[PDB]
Amino acid sequence: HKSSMVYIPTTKEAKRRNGGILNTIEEVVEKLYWTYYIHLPFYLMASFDSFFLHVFFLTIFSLSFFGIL
Amino acid sequence: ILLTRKSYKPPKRPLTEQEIDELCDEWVPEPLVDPSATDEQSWRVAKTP
Amino acid sequence: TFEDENDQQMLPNMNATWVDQRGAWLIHIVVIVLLRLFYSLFGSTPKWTWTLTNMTYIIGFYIMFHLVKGTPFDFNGGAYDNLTMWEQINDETLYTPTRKFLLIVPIVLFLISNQYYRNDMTLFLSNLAVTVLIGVVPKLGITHRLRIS
Ligand SMILES: CCCCCCCCCCCCC/C=C/[C@@H](O)[C@H](CO)NC(=O)CCCCCCCCCCCCCCCCCCCCCCC
Repeated sequence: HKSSMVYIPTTKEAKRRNGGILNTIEEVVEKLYWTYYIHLPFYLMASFDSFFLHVFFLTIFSLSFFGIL
Repeated sequence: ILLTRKSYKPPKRPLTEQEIDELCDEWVPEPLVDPSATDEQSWRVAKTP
Repeated sequence: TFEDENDQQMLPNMNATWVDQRGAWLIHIVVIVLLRLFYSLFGSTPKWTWTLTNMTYIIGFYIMFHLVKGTPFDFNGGAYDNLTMWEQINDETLYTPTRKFLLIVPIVLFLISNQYYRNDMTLFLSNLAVTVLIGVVPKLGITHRLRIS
C-alpha cells in the first residue's frame, strides 16, 4: 500500500544521518535553555515584555550570586 | 473568634404585600364535607324505621 | 430575582471556582516567601524589608480580590455584574474554610513581621493600620454587598 503522505524523520535519525563531547556540551546547554524557557510564559508575551522579563531575571540572579559570595 | 463561625448563607428578603396577596389567591381549599359518595351510602337514611 | 438566581446556579462560576483546587492555599504562602526574599535581595535594613513585604502583599490582595466588579468573560446576561471576586467565592456563602484561611493569613503575617519594627512606633502604627483596615475589614461578614460613596 502507498499514499501521498510525506513523512518527517525523527531527530535521532537526523543526527544519525548527519553524524566528540562537543555534542554532549551542546545538548546539556540546550536542555538547560529549554528547561528555563518553557516554564515561564514567554510564548504568551510580546517582544518588549519578554526582553524586560529576561533582564529582570538576569539582574536577580546576578545580584543573588554576588551576595552569596 | 473568626475561626469559630459556622458558615451561614446570607439572609433572604421578606415577601411583599402584592406577592402575599397573589399567593393567598392561588390557594384553593376543599369543601367542608365530601359529596362524592353520599348517594351510594344514603340508603341507610332511607331504610330507618 | 428568580431569573437571576437561576442564571447564577445554572453554571459553576469559573471566575471563583479555582480557589478550592489543588494548591492555592500553598501558593499564597509561596508568593509571600518569594516577596520576602526579593526585598531581602534589595539589601536594606530588615524592618524596611518586612514592612515592604506586608504592604505589597496586602495591597496586591486588595486590588485583585476587592477592587474590580464583574467577570473577565461572558458568563450570563449579567448575573455577577455588581460583585467583586471575594463576594463570589463559594457562591455567596460566608465563613467557609477558604474564607477562614484567607482571613487568618494577614494576621499571622503581621505577627511574624511584628518582632522587627517593634522599636519604631511610626512603622508599627502604620503597619497595624494598613493591615487591620485593608486586609480584615473588607473580608468581614457585615461588609458584604455594602456599597457607599
Ligand atoms: C482596573 C484597572 C486598575 C488599574 C491599576 C493597574 C492594576 C492592574 C493589576 C491588577 C489587575 C487585577 C484585576 C482583576 C484580576 C482578577 O480579578 C481577574 C478578574 O477578576 N480574575 C480572573 O481572571 C480569574 C482568576 C484567574 C486566575 C487567578 C489566580 C492566578 C494566580 C493568583 C494566585 C493568588 C496570588 C496570591 C494572592 C494575591 C497576591 C498578590 C501578590 C502581590 C505581589 C505581585 C503583584 C505586585
